[PDB]
Parts: sequence; structure tokens; C-alpha cells
Amino acid sequence: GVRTSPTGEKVTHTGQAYDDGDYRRVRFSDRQKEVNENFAIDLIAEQPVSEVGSRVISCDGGGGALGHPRVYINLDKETKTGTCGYCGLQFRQPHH
Amino acid sequence: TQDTQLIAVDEKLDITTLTGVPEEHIKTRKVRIFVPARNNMQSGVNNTKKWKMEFDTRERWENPLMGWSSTADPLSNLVLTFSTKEDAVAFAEKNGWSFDVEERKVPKPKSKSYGANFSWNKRTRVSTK
Amino acid sequence: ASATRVIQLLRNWASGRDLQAKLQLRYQEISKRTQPPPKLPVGPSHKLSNNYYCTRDGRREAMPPSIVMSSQEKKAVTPAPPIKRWELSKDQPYL
Amino acid sequence: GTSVKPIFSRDMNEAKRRVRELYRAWYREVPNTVHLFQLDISVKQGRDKVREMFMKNAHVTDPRVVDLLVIKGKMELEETINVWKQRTHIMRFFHETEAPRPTDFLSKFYVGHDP
Amino acid sequence: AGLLKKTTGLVGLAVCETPHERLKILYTKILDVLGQIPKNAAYRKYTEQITNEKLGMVKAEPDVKKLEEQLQGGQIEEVILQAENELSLARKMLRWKPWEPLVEEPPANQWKWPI
Amino acid sequence: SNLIEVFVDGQSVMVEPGTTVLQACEKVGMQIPRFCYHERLSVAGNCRMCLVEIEKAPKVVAACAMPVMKGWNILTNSEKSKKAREGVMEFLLANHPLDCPICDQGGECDLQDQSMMFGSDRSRFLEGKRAVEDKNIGPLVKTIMTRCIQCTRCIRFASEIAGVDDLGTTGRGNDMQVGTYIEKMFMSELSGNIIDICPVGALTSKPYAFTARPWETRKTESIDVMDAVGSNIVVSTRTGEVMRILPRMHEDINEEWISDKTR
Amino acid sequence: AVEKLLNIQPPPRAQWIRVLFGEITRLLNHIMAVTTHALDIGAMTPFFWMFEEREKMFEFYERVSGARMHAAYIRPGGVHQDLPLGLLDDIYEFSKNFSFRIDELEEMLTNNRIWRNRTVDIGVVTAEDALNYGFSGVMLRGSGIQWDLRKTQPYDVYDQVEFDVPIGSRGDCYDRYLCRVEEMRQSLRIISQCLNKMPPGEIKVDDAKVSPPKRAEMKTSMESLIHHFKLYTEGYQVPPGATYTAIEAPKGEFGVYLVSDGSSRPYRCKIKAPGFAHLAGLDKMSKGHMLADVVAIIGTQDIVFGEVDR
Amino acid sequence: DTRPTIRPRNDVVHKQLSAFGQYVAEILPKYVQQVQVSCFNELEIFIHPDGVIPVLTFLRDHTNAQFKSLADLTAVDVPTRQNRFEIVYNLLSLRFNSRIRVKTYTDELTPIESSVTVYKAANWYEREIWDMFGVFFANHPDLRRILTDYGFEGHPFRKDFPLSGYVELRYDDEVKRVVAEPVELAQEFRKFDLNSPWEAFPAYRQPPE
Amino acid sequence: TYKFVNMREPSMDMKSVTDRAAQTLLWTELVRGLGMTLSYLFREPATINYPFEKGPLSPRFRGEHALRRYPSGEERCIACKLCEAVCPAQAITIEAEPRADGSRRTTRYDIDMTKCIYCGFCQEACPVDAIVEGPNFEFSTETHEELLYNKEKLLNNGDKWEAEIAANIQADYLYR
Ligand code: SF4
Ligand code: SF4
Ligand code: SF4
Ligand code: SF4
Ligand code: FES
Ligand SMILES: [K+]
Ligand SMILES: [Zn+2]
Repeated sequence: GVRTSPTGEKVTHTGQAYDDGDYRRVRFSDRQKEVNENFAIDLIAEQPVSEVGSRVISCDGGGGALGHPRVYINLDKETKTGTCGYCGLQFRQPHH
Repeated sequence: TQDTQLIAVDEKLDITTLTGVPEEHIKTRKVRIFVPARNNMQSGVNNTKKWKMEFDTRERWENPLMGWSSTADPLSNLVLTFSTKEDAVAFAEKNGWSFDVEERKVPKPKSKSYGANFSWNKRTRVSTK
Repeated sequence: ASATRVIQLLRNWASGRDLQAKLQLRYQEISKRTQPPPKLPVGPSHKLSNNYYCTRDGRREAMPPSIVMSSQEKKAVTPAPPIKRWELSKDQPYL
Repeated sequence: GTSVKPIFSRDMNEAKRRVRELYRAWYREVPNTVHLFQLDISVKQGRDKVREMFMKNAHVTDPRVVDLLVIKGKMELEETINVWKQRTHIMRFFHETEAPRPTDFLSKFYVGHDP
Repeated sequence: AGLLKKTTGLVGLAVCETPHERLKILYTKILDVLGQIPKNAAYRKYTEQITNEKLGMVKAEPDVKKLEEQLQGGQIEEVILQAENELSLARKMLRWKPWEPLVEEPPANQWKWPI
Repeated sequence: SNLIEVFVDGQSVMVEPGTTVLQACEKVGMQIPRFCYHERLSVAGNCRMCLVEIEKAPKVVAACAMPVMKGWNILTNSEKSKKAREGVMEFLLANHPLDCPICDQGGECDLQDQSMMFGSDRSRFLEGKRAVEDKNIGPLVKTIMTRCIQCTRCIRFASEIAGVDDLGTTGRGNDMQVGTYIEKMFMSELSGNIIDICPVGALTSKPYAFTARPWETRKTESIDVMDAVGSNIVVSTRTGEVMRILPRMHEDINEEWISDKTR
Repeated sequence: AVEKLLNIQPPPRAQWIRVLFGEITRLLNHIMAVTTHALDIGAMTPFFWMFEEREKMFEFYERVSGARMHAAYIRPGGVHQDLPLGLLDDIYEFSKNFSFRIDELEEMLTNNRIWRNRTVDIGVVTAEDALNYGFSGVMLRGSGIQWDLRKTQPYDVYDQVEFDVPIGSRGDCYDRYLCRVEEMRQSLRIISQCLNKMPPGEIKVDDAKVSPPKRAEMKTSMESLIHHFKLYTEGYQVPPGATYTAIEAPKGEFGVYLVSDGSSRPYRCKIKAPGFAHLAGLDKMSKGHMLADVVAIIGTQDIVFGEVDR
Repeated sequence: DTRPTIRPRNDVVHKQLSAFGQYVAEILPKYVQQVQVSCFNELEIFIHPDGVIPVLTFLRDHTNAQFKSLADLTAVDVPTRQNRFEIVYNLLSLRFNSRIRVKTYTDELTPIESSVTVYKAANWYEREIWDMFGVFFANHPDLRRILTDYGFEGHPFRKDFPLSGYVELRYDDEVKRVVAEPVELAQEFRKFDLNSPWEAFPAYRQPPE
Repeated sequence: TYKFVNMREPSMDMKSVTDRAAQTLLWTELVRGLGMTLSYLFREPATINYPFEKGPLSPRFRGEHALRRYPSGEERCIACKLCEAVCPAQAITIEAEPRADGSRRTTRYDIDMTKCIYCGFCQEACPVDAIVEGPNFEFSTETHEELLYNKEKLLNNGDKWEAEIAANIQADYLYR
């Protein structure tokens, strides 16, 4: 979620906000600070974890050639989830 | 050797007045003449074959608008390549650049023996393969 | 294409040619702005066997220049055979 | 080879002769430059600038380098005479906008890292 | 000699009304200039060979069109122009003496590529 | 004076006995392809990338491990040598993950570079790839182990140079994995050197992760002051910021290693 | 030039596409040259009529590449991507009507006693003097020199296409204008054969160490991903060597002297532009002419200073 | 041709150009240092700098050469050579439908002869070489800058000249004119080290030192 | 093959000479020019009523840049820096680091749109279709500074134009 700085400046998804003594805040006066309000980390955190029944699962991001390079994810660790290193989708074996 | 009206000239070639380089970037610069080290990330040796001339790195600050890396050094990216050290030092001398040149570091020859991995009485024997 | 018969006749006469058959404004004759998906073919080396890259590597067949003379009865020659004379056109020799 | 071929001058005196001719031409041109370009400087200022430009290269001993310097000076003179240069080009010898850079060790130490 | 052309098609290239005599005198002049060049010169041998071949063609063929076809040098006015160019070249080669050995070898790695 | 005479593409060289094919090619300026071979490590001869044709010999030999014989002619560019390299690269890339955009090795890999220079340009592998689970060996080396090509460089280094026998291989065949079996930290003053010797992005620096690409960094050669050894180092910088520290070879001081404090 | 240095060959379909769009480009350039020449002389009207056709050809450019002018579409190895479906039909629709526009352009200029008074016997250059001044293209064939790179030294599939080379007789501005107009007509003639003889197949060399793989293979195959990565970060290495390759550009002989040191970046790239040599000859061609004739002589040498100055 | 990707080699033109290179070397031994033909059939003549006018005039005027057109005249900077500047003449023969390249060399202080008497096209090419590389051409009818700004110092196409040069231009409101200042970049050019540590082309391998 | 463009000699008989004299004295070809312009006056103009009517484009059109997401809302960019490496104008500036969830994501992604040449090489290099050139071409600004795009600016461009960006990509990806 997009929060606010103690000065009232809006904090971006990279965690950027000028401190209270930074003169560079004058650039936003009589203007606005451009912040994208769709934090991708919080959005990918909302996706469920797929209960696929295999030790190795494949993920290409969905949409075939319109996704990402196809990768194979190991699902042998029973404490962690196997997540795709391209799009963040998570996978796990059924109910351990 | 040819009919060119050979005129006697000193053997200290100095083209600094003709290069158009501002005077600050001749006396105060210090170039490095070296064979670049092998990038330890790879085991390829094809980048350690020629001599390089690089200038001393000056100040880079942060652009107030975008946070970019600014410079006031015209020679920050200037990198010349040479076949031998002698060519590099001649080029640095005729251009009036103070230089320090370091000797090329090549790998020393090494005695590799696969059969040592299974030595009967030496510590070179490996416990795993 | 909306011009009246009389205006078409006037402009055909003024230009001296029937300009209604070669209108410079495009109409329903153009191709649809939505097209079926394509299916592009693959190249000659999309093979599963008999395809080693060493047999189709153009860059690694380049050679350094052939030195035919270095300072370090034969007939005279030309760089190439003299160029043939161009012959006149058959569609329209004189424009 | 052991020796080299000249540009024009086979000796240092010939190079000096051509340098003096070029200096003469520039010295006579300066008043016409001041008038024609409508420069806000004096003729004394312009001729002192010409002299100071000549004095930058006084350390040159190679007759070929002197010859090339004379060639470039004549080129600059012809750009000035034929009004190929603008007023901005003539006024670039005088770095009026650039601030006085420090010269002593202490001020350079104060303002940054450059030697 | 056939019907005289109204034009050679090329701007500035006037029609020659007497191309055979023109070519004969040009080739004889060329052969005269080559006689001064030393016998062992490759230029002398090669240019004599080609010049005498062309001259024999200009002597075995009366008609201009078949002579042009046999010479393989374009139109006969173009052949005449090439003959004048070769005469000028031979006169210059008489002074240049390119049959002499090489003036000077290049430095050790003057032509080595890549460096 | 006991040098023997061998030929590398017909060019004669005089080598000490026991010199391998790879070294004899190295002294004419030809670098044989390799993954598992490191000159400072023991010879493994497992990646098979160094296979080369000996003239008149029907079977290729591992250049890294085979001592030259008198009168041998090494054919480093014959078609048989190229086909051996292409087959080996195909086998190495069969189960390799498609991680180049997300792998820190990209741009200075070795697998990438030798795929470009010695392997084919396309795949005929029509199956599902291997995937192994990651190992945690401390906060310094990120082990994305499904990128591992099993060259055993890390194991050989850990056992010989560092003197700790923690790295190894478990299982056999296609599911043979490099690691510690148990969950154990790879703590050693020299631990970070298995990152550089690793030819692929299997072993990577955790502090350096995702932060820079090899081509954009400026490389300043300097000396380490974290101790009195004076190890020669390269300082990678980008846009006025120090990015990482790499070893710089000096045979007399640090060879191609630095300590973890230096790194 | 880069493909010659790489010792690789573009595919036949890519070559046919390159020839077709080179002739489309020649139409664009000749329209601009003739109409701006006329506009400078004082005939503003033909400029607009033909710039509508220029806009349509801009649409062809954008449909093939996404950019109206700077396509970046023709690349060492072939072309970037294939033609979209229905593009050949639209090119055919445009070309079948374009000669009528050349007719209207000639109905205003070719026989006009004022246009000829401004171009006949203006800027006359001798054929030999054209050769010695480094002239090329129309500036050569205006003086009757029978020389065209597309025929004498063909490139791509130009040897398989039939066309005529218009040849002048007086070496003046009027003859060069007629040559450019007839070159537009012959460009239409070539375009027709390109439309009818476009072959199937790929549009870049099937060698992933020069031309990048298809995005579908890049996202599926290890070798394709590696080669995509390396081609888009380092680039392909070109074997060391130097070449001078020239084409018959619409403005004359356009060439490049490209030096390669063996790396992925050119060591030296000298660009030969016909306009450089042509504008070097302005002083010669303007001798004994009025001030208004120099405007015509500049227009007949059609000069773009992007290539004059580089 | 079962090799649709490799560029086809034409051996007839290679032989023709080889024979003509032998011919040219034999006719002018005084100036020809080396002649070679590329794998893509391009013939180069390496000459002593003294032989520029003789060799060029021979190639223009000889009835077996007839290289009437000067396609291009440029220079190449190679700092590792004592004669760093490589002068390249590209010539075209319409009569024999052939091209030839003539190369020589020079350093910063030795003048090359002007070839404007051989080709009128050389007038602007030699001015451009002088402008961008600093090579003087003796007996040039009008030698001066052609491409660079008036009063520009340096020769930008030299390999040791910085990409953005040394001065910028901007309008200054105090002095009411455009002024020149030392160059400052809000974002400096980012130098990329792209070369692979592995050898690409074994056939071009230089022998070890 | 070649052809002559001006190699016709006029006929020199009574009728032809009189034809040319009448053309000289009665200005007949000038009347033909007047007729051509008069015929063009009665043709429908090719002008379109901008901005109410727009020039036709194609799905390949290269306009304003945008950063895209997966349907999950997760960013596509995994900071490989291929676009920055290939950028002919060096218009792309990238900084990255591990995200708090461990993802490989950018912390800086700038495009100097006044350095950009709009070549589309970045969207070719991108392995995940993260950076694209969108259809927008009407984004002129009153100041130079609004053309130095941020990661937030480019992500907002992606969220703004994704509906038609995705349709264009679906239209053209089979050619890529
Ligand atoms: S290790 Fe090399 S080949 Fe494997 S994913 Fe990383 S960069 Fe690509
Ligand atoms: S982790 Fe790296 S060094 Fe160790 S075996 Fe695998 S690839 Fe080799
Ligand atoms: S369109 Fe081209 S210039 Fe613009 S950011 Fe992308 S790669 Fe760079
Ligand atoms: S936008 Fe695409 S190419 Fe650029 S860094 Fe992100 S993933 Fe890589
Ligand atoms: S290098 Fe010899 S087998 Fe791995
Ligand atoms: K590694
Ligand atoms: Zn995924």
C-alpha cells in the first residue's frame, strides 16, 4: 500500500520520499508528485498458491509466448513454496 | 632515403599545441598504461592481450533533477588500445601526458598432473572427485 | 466519389483524362484494418538432425586477405572484362 | 628515417619568418575586426589577445609544429577577415562568462578534488 | 566509315570525323614515348603490347562500327580520349620512373590489422 | 633440454614432459574451451568441453587432462573437435534453466560466451528440464543450484585451496547435486572465491545480487588494505558508486583469490 | 556492408522486401526532390499533390515497421519482421494509380515554357567533368553516361528485376528532371515485379549468432535465450576487415567504408554520400549563371545536408 | 548450394583482381608496398606516401585501369602506429566495372600530397580529412575547416579526442550572445565493456608475442 | 537496357511549324496547366478534420513508452538491463536490487524521452514484454522536464494504456 511521509509527501513503491530538510521538495510545490498507486509487491502477494501435484512444475507466466521465458521450479522443500523467479507466482505440493 | 628535403629535428615529439586539448587536461592528467587484468568471473583470456591507456578518474556527482551521474571530465571515457607498451608510452609522451606504466602480468606455467589425484603417499590425493 | 456527374465531367475534361478510375483518395478497396493471425514459416536450419552449426557457420568461413604481393611472356590484364554496351529498350527507346 | 620532411620551413629561422608575417597580418587585422564585428573591446585589448595567443606557443621548437601552428593561424585569420566567424566566435578568445578558476593549492583544495 | 553520328550521347564529347587517322597518330605518339622508357620496365612492355594490339585493330578494320565493337572501349571518340589519356600518362611516367625499386619499406607493423 | 616437440595445428612447440594438450595449445595463444578445468585446481576432466582431436587418432581426448606425446599434432579447429564441443554444449544446455535475464552471471557468464563461440545456435531438446532445490550455505553465496553444470570447481577449491571438506556431490546420474547434504554454512575466510570460479550463476554473491550488469561497470585496479597481504583487487564502479570487489591476479601475492573481508 | 563483412547471406524473401521498399523509397525521394525543386522555382502546387502520395508511402513504412520515416527495418541479416497481412494488396492499390499522378506532375512542368526557361541549359556539366568531380546517379546519367549500380553491380535481387535506365543528352537541369521523373516510372515498374514475385520464407538469416531468434523460441529454448541475450547486449562479432560497399541510392551512389577490428563495434565507419561530391561541384556548375539559377542548380543536385554533413 | 546462410564466394572475380593487383605491383614497383584481395573480392594497393599522385594518375589514365571516379577519400586513425593516420582512396572503373582501394599512411607532422590535380572530387575530401584528423595536404587549392564550427580546436575523429569534446555552447543573457564553456554533462556517457573474453575468430588469431 | 529522355527532334514541316507557332502565340500549354489546376479545384480534398478525425496507424506504431504487468498485477520487468544495454541513444537508466519479498526488481527506471530516438529496440530486447512503445503520440509538454520519465511515470503509462497496448501486442506478437 502507498503510505505517507511525516512531511506529508507520498512514498513510492521503491520507498522514496524526501526528508523534511530536503530543498528538492520545492519541485512539487504548485504541482504534484507522480506516484503509481499499484504496488506490484502487494499485488503479487494477493495471488493464491497453486497446489500442483508434482515435484517439478513449469511456469511461463501465462499466455504462452506472451509471458516470460519458461522455467522449471522444484517443489521438494516442504517449508518454503516454490515461486517463479520471473512473475512471482507461487507453487507447492498438495498438503505435504 | 628519399628526396623529401630531410630536415634535422629533435627526437622529442610534442604535438600538444596542435591537439586542441585545453591546457588543464594535459599537465594535470595522469594516464595508466597497462594490460587489463582477466575478469575473475570468467576464465577467458582474450581481453588480456592488448595494452590500454586510461586517464585518472575524476569526480562524478549526482544530478539534482534525476539523480544521474554527472561529470565535468572530458576524458572520463577515453580508452586507447595499443599493441605494445612502447607504442603506448610513445603516444603518451608525444601528447604530453604524464604516465605510469605497469609490467604485463601473465600466468606462470603450472605442472598439471591428473595422476597426482590418486597419489600413493602424497597429500595431492583427492578425497572426492 | 460523391461528386456529381456534371462535376466529374468538368474535371475529367479540365485534366484531359478520366480521373474517376484512378482516384487519389482511398475507399473500401483497401485491406481490412483487422487481419487474420499469420503463421510464419521457419528457416532452412530448423532441422532436428544433419544441422551442425560448423557446417553452416558463415562468419567462421571468413578468411584474412590473400596477399598476392608483398615487398617484405605475360599478357597485360584488366581489373575485369570490359563492360558490355547497354542496348536500347524495347518497351520505349525514346521518352 | 633519421630525418623528416618539412611542411614549409627547412629551418627554425624560416619558421620564425613565417610566424612574424602571420603576427604582422593579425596585428593589422585587429582594428578592422574590432570595427567590423562591433566588438565592445579596445584595439589594445584585441592586439594584446593576439600577442597572448602567440605567446602560448613560444615554447615550440619543432619547425614542423611551428609551420602547422602558422597554417592554423592563417586559417583563423581568414575566418576573421572574410567574416565567416560571428561576433560570438571572435569573443570566445575572451572567456568573459567563465568564472576565474582557482590557481593556488588552498582554494583548489577548498572547492574540490581536482589537482 | 559509315554514317557520321550527329552526337556521341555524352556531353562535351564531340564527334570525330576522322577517327582512324586520329587513333593512328595517337598510338604512334604513344609508342614513341614508350621507346624512351627502359626496355625492362613492365609499364613499357605492357603498354606497348596493348597499344600495338589496338593499332593493329585500327589498321585491319575500315568501318567505324566494327572497329568500335572490336576495340571494346565504347565509342570511337571515347577510344580517342583514352588514347590521349594514355599519351599523357606515358609522358608523366617518363618523369616519375616507377620502374625503380621501392622508395622505402613501411614500419614494422604499418599494415598489420587488427592491432 | 628434455623438452619434447609437439604440434598445434602443425606449428611446432617445445614443451616440458607432462604438459597437457591444453597447455601446449595455451603456449601458441590458443585457449581450449573448458568448464571444469582450472589451472589452480586439480584436474577433474568431467565437463568434456576440452575434447580435441589428435591427428591420426580416431578418438578425441580431454585436452585438460591428457599429457602431450612426442610428434602429436593437436587439431584444435578440426570438424571433429567442433562437433565434440557442440555436442557437449548441447548436453550442458539441455537441462539448463532459462534464467539469463534474471541470473547475475549474464553478460560475464562463460556458458553464454562458449555457447556463442563453440556451440550451436539452436535447441533440439523437446522435453522438460531438470530442477533442483536451492541450498543455503551462508549469507555470502547465493546458490541457485538448478543452474549448476556439475563442474566440481567449487568442491575442488573448497577441499584443496580452502581446506574445508564441506562441498560435495550427492546422488548420481542426472539427479546428482552439488552441496553439503546437511544444512550447513560454508564458513571460511576464502569462501567467496567459489563465486568467481563458478562458471555459471549457480554460485553468486548475495550482496551484489540484481544490482549491476557486467558491461556497465568501470573496473579500477587497486590494492586491498583490509590486511597486510596487499592483495591485488579490481573495484567495480558504476555511475560513481563502488559496486563490488573482485580479485585481481598477482602470482606473487594473492594469485586470483581474496579473503571474504576483502571481498 | 555488414553482411559482406560477416560472410552471411540474407534470405530471398528479405531481399525481395528490401528491393521493394528501396523502390518505394526511391519514389519518396524523387517526389521530394522534384516537388521541392519546383517549389523553389515557384511552382508550389505539385508539392501538395505528390506529398499526399508521400503520406501514403509513409503509411506503408509505418505498417511494416511502426515508424513513418525512420523504420530501422532493413538490418544486417535481412529485415526486422515480416510484412503484415494485406500490405501487398495496399501497395498494389497505391502503385496502380501512381503513374496518373506522375502524369499530372508532368502536365504542369515538362512542357511549360516557364519551367523549361528555368531548367534548359542551366547547370550544364560535361560527362568527363562529371566523372572527375565524383558525381553519381542522375548527375552522371544527365550527361549521357550509361551507368547504374542496380544494373552494373547489382545487389539483393536486382539482377532478377527488369527496368530501364533513363539517360540524358544535354547534362542540364531539365534533363536531370526528366531522368528523375522517368526513374519514378521505372520504380513503379520494378515495384510491380516485386509485388508479383515476392517469395515465401523467413525474412532474416536463419543463424541466431547474427539475427536474433523469434521471441517464441527465445522464451522456450536455452540456446535461443542465450543468443537473444548476447545479441542484444554485446552484439555479434564481425570478422576483422574493411569493406567499401555502395548502392544506387535515389540521390546517387551511397556507400560506406566500414572497418572491423574483430569486435562487436565498428572500428571506423566512413559514410560516402553523393550529395557531398555534388555540392562540392556547385561552384563549377553555377559558373556564368544568374542568382536565380543557383537555386535551380541546388535543387537539381538534390541535397540533404544530413548526409552532406553527417 | 546447400548452404543458404553463407555468403557465396566468387572465385573468378578473385582471380581477376589478383591478376590486376600483380599487374599494378609490377608496373609501379617504386611505390607499391603490398597488394591483397579480401575474401569478399576487394583489391587493396598499399603504397608509400610519395606515390599518391603517380599511382592515382596511373590508375586514372592507364587504358587497362581507367579508374575515372574517386568514390571516396577518407582517413583512419590507428594510435598504436607511429604513422597513425591511414589514408584510403576508393576508386571506381566504369570501363571495367571494377573497384580498387589505395591506402597509404602519415603521421601528425608529415603532409600528404593533395590529389585535386588527379580528381577534382578530392577537394572536399581532403578538407574533411584535415578537419577531422588534422592531416595536412600540401598544394591543396583551399585547405580549411569544412565540417566543424569556426575556431573549433582539435580534430574530433582522432581516437584520443573525447566523444563530447571539450566545450559546450549556450546562450548567455549577460553578454547577449552564445558563449562556449567547458563541457559538463548532467548525465555522463556510460562506458560499456562489451568484448567477450573468448576468441571469436580463430582464422584471424595473431601469433603470440 | 536504357532509354533516352530528351532525344526527339521536332518535325520541320508546314503543319508542325504552324502548330508550334500557335502554341507560342496562343499559350496553349499554359492553358493546359490552367486546366489541370481547375480540375484539381473540383476534386474532394484529402484533408482530414483533426483532431475529430485521426491519421491511420498500425499495431506496430512506436509511440510513448510504458511498463507492463502480469495479470496478477506483478511487474514484468525483472531488471535484466537488456533494454538499457541495447538502447542506441543511452536513453534508459536502470538501478535494481532485491525487493523485500526477494524479487529481482528495478528501483530506478528512467527514459530520457528527449534522448530517445523511438526506435523500439528496447521492446525487442525485452524478454518479458515489460518495456513497450505504446500507441500514444499526443504527449507534447510545455517544459523540458516533463519529458524525463520516471519509473512511476512509466508504470502509470502502462496502467493508463494497457487496454489498447495489450490488444496491439495480441495483434502483432505472431510476427515477432
Ligand atoms: S548461468 Fe549463464 S547461461 Fe545460465 S542462466 Fe545465468 S547467464 Fe544464462
Ligand atoms: S556450483 Fe558452480 S562451481 Fe560448483 S559444480 Fe556447480 S557449476 Fe561447478
Ligand atoms: S525506443 Fe530506442 S532510443 Fe528510445 S528508449 Fe527504447 S531503445 Fe532507447
Ligand atoms: S524492461 Fe525488459 S529489457 Fe529492460 S530491464 Fe526490464 S526486463 Fe530487462
Ligand atoms: S575441461 Fe577437460 S573435461 Fe572439463
Ligand atoms: K558464479
Ligand atoms: Zn512465472
